[PDB]
Amino acid sequence: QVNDELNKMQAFIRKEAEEKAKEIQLKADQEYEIEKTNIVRNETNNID
Amino acid sequence: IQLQYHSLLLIWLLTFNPVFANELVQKYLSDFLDLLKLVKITIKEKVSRLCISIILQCCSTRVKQHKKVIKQLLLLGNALPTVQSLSERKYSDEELRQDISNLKEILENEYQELTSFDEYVAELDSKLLCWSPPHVDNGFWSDNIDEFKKDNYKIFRQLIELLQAKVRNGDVNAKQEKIIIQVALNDITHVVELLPESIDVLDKTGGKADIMELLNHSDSRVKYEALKATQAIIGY
Amino acid sequence: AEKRTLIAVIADEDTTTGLLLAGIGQITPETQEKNFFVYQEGKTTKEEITDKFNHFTEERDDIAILLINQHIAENIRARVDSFTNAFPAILEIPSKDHPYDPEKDSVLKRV
Amino acid sequence: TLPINNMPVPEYLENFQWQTRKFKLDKSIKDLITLISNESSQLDADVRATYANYNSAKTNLAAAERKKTGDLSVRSLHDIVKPEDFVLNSEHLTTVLV
Repeated sequence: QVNDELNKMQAFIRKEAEEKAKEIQLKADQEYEIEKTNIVRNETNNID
Repeated sequence: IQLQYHSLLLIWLLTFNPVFANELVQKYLSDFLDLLKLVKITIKEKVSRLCISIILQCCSTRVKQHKKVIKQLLLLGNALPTVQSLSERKYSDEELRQDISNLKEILENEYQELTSFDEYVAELDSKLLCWSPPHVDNGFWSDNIDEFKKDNYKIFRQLIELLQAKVRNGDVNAKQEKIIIQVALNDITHVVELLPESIDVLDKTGGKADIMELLNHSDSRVKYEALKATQAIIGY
Repeated sequence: AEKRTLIAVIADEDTTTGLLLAGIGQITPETQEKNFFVYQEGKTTKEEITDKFNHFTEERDDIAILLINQHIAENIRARVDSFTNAFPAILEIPSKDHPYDPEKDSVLKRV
Repeated sequence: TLPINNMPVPEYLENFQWQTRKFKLDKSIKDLITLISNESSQLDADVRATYANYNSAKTNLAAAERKKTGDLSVRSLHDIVKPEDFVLNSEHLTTVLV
């Protein structure tokens, strides 16, 4: 019946969510350098 | 009929004492509910009057925790609609009519402070569900959504445990079991779509895995409920 | 007060007609005036609307509740805000093609 | 709000157990029918009124968007009429800005 189409759509949605999670991880990786610079700058001011 | 009348008379005599009635009600709550149902089921005027008197004696204020016992009966056994139907019904005994009126008044007093959330909690405690109107009307599932996540999502955890138990007992595929499973799945889907913070709790408790595994059930209604739950999980 | 038993509407033509059908106000035999001071937002003038509102909310008027459509009360929003007296109360009735907005409620803005 | 796909309306159809709120059990058949019809009609009227209010709000938003689109018939009056051409700072003079 139509359940086969629903399962295929559900699998596609789950597969699509994996790509979105990868983009979130990629976005977080870029923000890590910015956060590290802020942490280093804050520590540098305290050290100075 | 004579044996039933004698048993009812013995029950009334035992319930005449308050301590004895209080002890019997706690130990025979299912028996009390069955007697309440049979009161409306039976057509004999004497048997109905005896059953009403027995119910009133258990619900009499002289018994310990009389209000609590009456509330528990009206909640679990659905005593209030039965008493309402009996009041609308007719009986040949004036004493039976007076007992029915007293029972209806007690049930109305008990249900005055009742709430839809209380009914849902009682149903969850009973580990039974038959697509109750609280599980159908969006008002209850919207107002009580916040209360479901209270106490570290105690209600959600209880629902997940009930769903897991039904999945374990779903091999029978009984009609009542299938209805209970469908109602539990609908409740879980509602509590997941509203206040989605419980999705992580359900995944940790294994409720998501149980819901996914339940898609293999042969019941068409169970299959539709599983598809709806999957769509509410990650689908659209 | 005892004389306060009257309802005044300064809303649009349709709202004024509906409330008049409800029977809010009466025509004063001596003053030759009625509480159903129908006045279109696009017709008349802002000064005329302000004068009517001042007459209805002051000058010992008998109106208990002043009914002003949100559209017409927006143009006299300064006078509505100035009317800080407890009575007569003012309401922002929705108008056709002009729904009531909480931001436009002068009295609710005191919260 | 719960999604429509998760609405249990067919699940309720599977049972159709009447509740006390929609109709009193002890009420008369005619009285129960009247009460249920009145409540459902009131709900339908409220839904229709909410839809009408949403339509009016959408119309107002569309009018605001058209005004912000820059069409001088609905655009800002500052650019519609030149300040020099328009009469200003004069008690006996005024502008039209048609």
